[PDB]
Amino acid sequence: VALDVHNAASAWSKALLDNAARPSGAIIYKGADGQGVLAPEQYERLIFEMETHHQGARNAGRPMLLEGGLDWKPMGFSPSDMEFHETKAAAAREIALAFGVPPMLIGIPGDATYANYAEANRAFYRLTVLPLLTRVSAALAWWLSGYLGAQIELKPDLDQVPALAVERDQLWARIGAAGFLSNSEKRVLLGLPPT
Amino acid sequence: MMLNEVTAVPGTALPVAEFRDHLDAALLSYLRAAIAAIEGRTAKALISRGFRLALTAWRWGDMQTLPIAPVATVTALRLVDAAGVETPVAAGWRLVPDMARPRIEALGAMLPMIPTGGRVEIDFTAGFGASWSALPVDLAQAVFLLAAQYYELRHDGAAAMPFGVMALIERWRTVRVLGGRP
Repeated sequence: VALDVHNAASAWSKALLDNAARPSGAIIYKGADGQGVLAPEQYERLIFEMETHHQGARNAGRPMLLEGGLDWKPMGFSPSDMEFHETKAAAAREIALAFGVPPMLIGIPGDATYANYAEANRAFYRLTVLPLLTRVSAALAWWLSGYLGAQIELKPDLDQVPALAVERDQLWARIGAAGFLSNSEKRVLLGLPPT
Repeated sequence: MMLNEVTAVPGTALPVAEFRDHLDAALLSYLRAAIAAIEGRTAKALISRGFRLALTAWRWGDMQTLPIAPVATVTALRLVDAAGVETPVAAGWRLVPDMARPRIEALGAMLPMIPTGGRVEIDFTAGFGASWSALPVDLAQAVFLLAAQYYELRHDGAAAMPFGVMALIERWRTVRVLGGRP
């Protein structure tokens, strides 16, 4: 449903820029009666004094003397911005909520949840990437072990992922500063071979 | 810009025999009081009388629209000096016949220049036709709906039909929307 709101609220403004009549105004010609059209000898005159002298950026403010019967009623365009704007963003944030991407990474404009991309990328590779990869590689590990004889395990390697460096450096500073235990006992806490 | 007319209408061209049927010195005194009232609202001429537009400075360099609207055959463009040596020019411009804007469009060049003091004047014969049977009939009907009012009531007294005087001359008036600089 959040896809159908974000498709349609974006196709709302696509259509509205393609089929909408705003005028800058309207030159109302009622006439001597209650109604009356103006002649083609007068309609060719009225265009040439509107095209040449009153339209464009270079004619922005001409006085437009109005005779008896003529009238200039300037039309507006009252909802100008923001046709389904905070519902299109609210739908575009509920799409990112379902797949699990945080709104910082794709660039959805919203109140900040994560701070500085060191924790937005770290939450991305921990909530919706590495749980998804540890289920696909675990089904690869069992299915491909039906082809060779020995059962095989095949799981994600967190050590070689740059998004978990903020996880990794506070680990290495935890037991690195723990000087009470020996050097061969802190290599095994990090996954290093003791020498 | 004066635009005084050269010759008035003779009165033999006015339909005083037709105005009498619609309803001679008093009838003809009421048509030309109703012809001149309709021309002044519509900026027309109705009898093809001769004019002299004597103006002091050209508004544009490929323009100076003429105010009396149905024009034909601009006779001369006399370019006088201050003492009045009166040398007419004969080339450079074109009369562009247009009921909307009767203008002098020039010939891809600035219009004839005016001497210091010597006001340029234009004489032209503007109007529909030389007789009364050459008019548009509704503008001829609007004269009779007004001149029969001046006949049938003498002072400014009291009394709107669908096509009245105003609804018939609403389509001959000059529709202008420029009160600007150019």
